[PDB]
Amino acid sequence: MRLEFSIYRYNPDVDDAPRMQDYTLEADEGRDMMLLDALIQLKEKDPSLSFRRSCREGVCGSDGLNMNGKNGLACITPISALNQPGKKIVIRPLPGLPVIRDLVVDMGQFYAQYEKIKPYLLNNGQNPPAREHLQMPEQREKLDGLYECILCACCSTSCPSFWWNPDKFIGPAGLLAAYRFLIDSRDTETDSRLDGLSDAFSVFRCHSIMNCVSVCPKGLNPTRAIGHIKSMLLQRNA
Amino acid sequence: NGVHDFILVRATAIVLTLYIIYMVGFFATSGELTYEVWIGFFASAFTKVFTLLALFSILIHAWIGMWQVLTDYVKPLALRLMLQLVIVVALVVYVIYGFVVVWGV
Amino acid sequence: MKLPVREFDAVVIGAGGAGMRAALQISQSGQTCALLSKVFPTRSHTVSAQGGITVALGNTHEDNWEWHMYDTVKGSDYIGDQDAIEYMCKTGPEAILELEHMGLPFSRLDDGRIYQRPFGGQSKNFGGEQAARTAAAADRTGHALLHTLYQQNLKNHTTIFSEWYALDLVKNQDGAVVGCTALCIETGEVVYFKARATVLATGGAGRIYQSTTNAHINTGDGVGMAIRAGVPVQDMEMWQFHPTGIAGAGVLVTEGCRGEGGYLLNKHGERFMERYAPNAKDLAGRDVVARSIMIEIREGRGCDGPWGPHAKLKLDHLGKEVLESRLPGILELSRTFAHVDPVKEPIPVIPTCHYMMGGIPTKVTGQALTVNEKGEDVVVPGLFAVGEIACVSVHGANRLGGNSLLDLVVFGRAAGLHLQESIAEQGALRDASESDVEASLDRLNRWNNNRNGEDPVAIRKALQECMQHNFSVFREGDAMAKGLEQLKVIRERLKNARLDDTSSEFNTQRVECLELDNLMETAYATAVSANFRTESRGAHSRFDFPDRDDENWLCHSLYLPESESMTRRSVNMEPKLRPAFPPKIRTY
Amino acid sequence: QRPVNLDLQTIRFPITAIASILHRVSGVITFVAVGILLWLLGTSLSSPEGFEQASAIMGSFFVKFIMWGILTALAYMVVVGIRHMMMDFGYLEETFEAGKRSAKISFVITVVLSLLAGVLVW
Ligand SMILES: *Cc1cc2c(cc1C)nc1c(=O)[nH]c(=O)nc-1n2C[C@H](O)[C@H](O)[C@H](O)COP(=O)(O)OP(=O)(O)OC[C@H]1O[C@@H](n2cnc3c(N)ncnc32)[C@H](O)[C@@H]1O
Ligand code: HEM
Ligand SMILES: CC1=C(C(=O)Nc2ccccc2)SCCO1
Ligand SMILES: O=C([O-])[C@H](O)C=C([O-])O
Ligand code: SF4
Ligand code: F3S
Ligand code: FES
Ligand code: NA
Repeated sequence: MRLEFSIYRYNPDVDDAPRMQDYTLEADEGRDMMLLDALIQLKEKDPSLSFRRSCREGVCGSDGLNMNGKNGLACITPISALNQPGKKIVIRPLPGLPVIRDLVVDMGQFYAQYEKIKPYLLNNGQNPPAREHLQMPEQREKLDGLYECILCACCSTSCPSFWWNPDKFIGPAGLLAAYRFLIDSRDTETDSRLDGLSDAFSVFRCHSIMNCVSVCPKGLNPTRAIGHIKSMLLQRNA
Repeated sequence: NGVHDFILVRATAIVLTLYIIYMVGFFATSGELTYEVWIGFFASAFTKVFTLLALFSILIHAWIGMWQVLTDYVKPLALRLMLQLVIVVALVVYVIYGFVVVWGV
Repeated sequence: MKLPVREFDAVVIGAGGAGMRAALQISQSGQTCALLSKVFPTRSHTVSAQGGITVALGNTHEDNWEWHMYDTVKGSDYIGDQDAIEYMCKTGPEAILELEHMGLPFSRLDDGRIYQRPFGGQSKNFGGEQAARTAAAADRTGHALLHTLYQQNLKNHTTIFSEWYALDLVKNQDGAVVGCTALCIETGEVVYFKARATVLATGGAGRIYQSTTNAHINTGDGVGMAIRAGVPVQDMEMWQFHPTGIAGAGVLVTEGCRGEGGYLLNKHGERFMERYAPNAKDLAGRDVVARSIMIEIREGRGCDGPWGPHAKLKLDHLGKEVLESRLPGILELSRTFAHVDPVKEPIPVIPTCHYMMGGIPTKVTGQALTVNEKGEDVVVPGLFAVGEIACVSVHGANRLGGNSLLDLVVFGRAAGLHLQESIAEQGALRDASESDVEASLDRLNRWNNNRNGEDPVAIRKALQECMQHNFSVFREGDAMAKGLEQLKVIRERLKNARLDDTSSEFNTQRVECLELDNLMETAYATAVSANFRTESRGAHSRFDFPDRDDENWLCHSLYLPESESMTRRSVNMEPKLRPAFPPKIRTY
Repeated sequence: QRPVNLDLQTIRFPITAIASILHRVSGVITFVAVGILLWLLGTSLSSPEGFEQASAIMGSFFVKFIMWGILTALAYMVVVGIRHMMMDFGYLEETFEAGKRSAKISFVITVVLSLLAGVLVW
């Protein structure tokens, strides 16, 4: 079976602007490869094709792409989920970020927002434990749905609020992360964290568009975490 | 700050929801819309106050909402500030025109 | 100087668990430190680690670091260095508790303590009843660890050079390593990172095989860099094949599955580990379980299907709740890559190249070793190694599950703790000349100038195929000798290989060509080593020499790159806190 | 200076994103609409003649359409506003399914009010 692709190209030393290039791949009829498999095979035939990938199993977060309009990971999106008779499979970089080369975007702004929310345990050291901090299963369950983020940026690059203000709005991934520390029973700086999130932009740019939760390859829900931060902000400042 | 805006939008939305129910309620049960019954309805102190209250609530609610729109789509500072000026003036003019209109009934 | 020179006290090449732990320690100890990584740090292979960290916390039951030492020594089939293993098992608890205090989101027992599960090669009382000492965050422990260490590096404001590709070590006229050259992937700029301490933390090399659990980036860059600098590598024949990669995909499903009560079946529904390992059963050492699955297959009791030949890993009797709570990661991997729901159906699994026990020989301090003409150990000044790239050796001929994440942390931390002493002991290192630096670029220049040579894709396939066929779970002398001749030809083809993309902005082709040189050196050192060891020990199994030979081969194998010949190094048998565990027959 | 992929015609938007952009649009329209309604009110209340004059204005088909449009946008502001506040107050789940479902229902409720506005205006 012949597979047809339309893939975004851009090299600043060669291209005036980005363009779309047609590609073709012969595939095995009775076998369903992942998009990443196809990309790797395209690069065997066009070595100039640049994209990021590593784990190939949906864990590292390297190969976020816009595939037929929708964000996801190449390594766990089957060709069969993308392929339509008479249509090309359209592969483009995550939206809103600068394009370095071909399918490779500069994740700088995404990482900057993550750093803004101080994503590390802050514990004042008072009442230190004998060994590990004791965290009951009930307290530990609160981190579930939050710690699993793989920093793929599929969510944020699908968020319009993040498109218009990537430097001010923290964006879904970053807010999910802030929340992961906000409700960690071991983190003692909840109040001071919330006090850094009270401005008009950090959190409140989220208008429940819900693009974030439809694309997350890990099935996480930034909208819900954001909702929780907003409650905490009301509880503290209203 | 963000929490203040967030709360004000919702506080004024509740007030405006009640106003709409009041107004729709009038329109859906008034029957024959004569000048007499129309001026009767806006003569009422209840209608005058509620209407002006609504206009203040619009000023708050729409200002915060338009400010959010502008801070997404209008980056150049001078154009944004000028547009905010037009919008705030329009909202204030709304309230003021309202007073002039109800005072006159 | 042509090249820009960026100077630090320490340059850490690799931001997996080992390099991030080391960078953190080096920086806290007062020194400047550049942390390099060819991918964003949280995409390192550490993120994929599943089952957890083996450490005698004593949470699930009373434990003892000496029990863990025993399991490790025996698991290593007696070539693990005992002083080093002692250091690791004894230091482990403190090192792991400190990760918890960094915020690592470990799973929890009802009383609030870190959750520990059973795993392969874990016993109470020196070879007694099954233990549970693997500390876990569901089956995403590697993810949890790497993100936590990345977070701590942010907190510490570590200087990180993300997506920089280290090309080759730079040596001075005295033979000291004085930094490395590196290529900025985004811009194509090449720079000399000058350092008093160059710490290799580049990870493993599973991609020398046709089927591996390892990420695409696991290309043995540290092995190639070492070899090209004249630094030997040790025990390269010792490649762990994880018992349970998904058949047809190579993707790992954790030993955690068997730790939680799951087990292996053959086509007849026999739980055959009961026959092959009467005591430890499905939680026997990995070398044993892998061989057992293969024997079941060679003898025609393997199952078949679209996945190809395999054993069944039965989990459904654990129930939805336990699976979703303790093993959600493999549920996902199995549904995606096998089209099998483990809640209802067994996972089709096969032994799969997983982990490199070999590497650059080091001390506990992280200092890299070489040998002189007399066969005596000599520190390579300026060079250090931590993590999978190192051969301390704490894992000998067969690593225990969970002992790798422990090694990253303990030894990453140790290299950092001891860095000042190590730098003071080596003394002042003389500067690299302009030509020393240029020597580090020869390999890159060959690629940039070769336009009409061979396709590197064909070369990479031939290489992986050769390793799969000849250097897998079972080995034969004739086939290994022929494999080695095959690699020699392949390696010759690689010297005339073309680079088809000449661009400078985010050129991944150039990177992958550079990686290919390292796949070749790693495969080549593996093959020579494997032919050399004429016995079977741990993961190294040969039909022509089926027995373990403690008279002749109770030692490390050492590949010398200048002569491309082999020699031996002693196994340490002198722990300080308890007696050495003597070699004995090793059955599970 | 680097290109960016922000060609909105190449991105799939789910129904929740559609619901949302229409809410913003309804907001801008309603803001302008208040002035128009005030202008109309003022005239209708100034004299008996002003009332007849407002009645005649409302009599034009083109004006009916605009008025129906204004009431539809207003209806949309209200209904989807209420949906938003139901999430804010925890009466609606913030799963994706609940979001799609509640958006769909908002469209239906809006259309029903739109027809009712039509009947008021015709
Ligand atoms: C493959 C695997 C291994 C694994 C596991 C699951 C899988 C799928 N689960 C484990 C577990 O539950 N418990 C355990 O003890 N071990 C487990 N393992 C083995 C273990 O994960 C790995 O051995 C370990 O993660 C290796 O870590 P290390 O810090 O040594 O290396 P790394 O994570 O692979 O990172 C290497 C870094 O080096 C950089 N690099 C590589 N080459 C270059 C060049 N040339 N230039 C600059 N940087 C380079 C990489 O970018 C990476 O950051
Ligand atoms: C009366 C005239 C009104 C005007 C001119 C107006 C205008 C606006 C504007 C400009 C916004 C910005 C929304 C965006 O861009 O996403 C907004 C939002 C909003 N409106 Fe109104 N509105 C009015 C009435 C109402 C009423 C009666 C309700 C009650 C349901 C309401 C509920 C809301 C809510 C809850 C928001 C915020 C939603 C969010 O945070 O995304 N509005 N309005
Ligand atoms: C930023 C924002 C909106 C937005 O811009 N939505 C949007 C714009 C363009 C394309 C799709 C959605 S509508 C919800 C309120 O906030
Ligand atoms: O089985 C695993 O989870 C993983 O493979 C663990 C180690 O230690 O290697
Ligand atoms: S929340 Fe989901 S989509 Fe967003 S960065 Fe994390 S894993 Fe990726
Ligand atoms: S994050 Fe954006 S898409 Fe998400 S729900 Fe908030 S407006
Ligand atoms: S390659 Fe790691 S998530 Fe796709
Ligand atoms: Na090693």
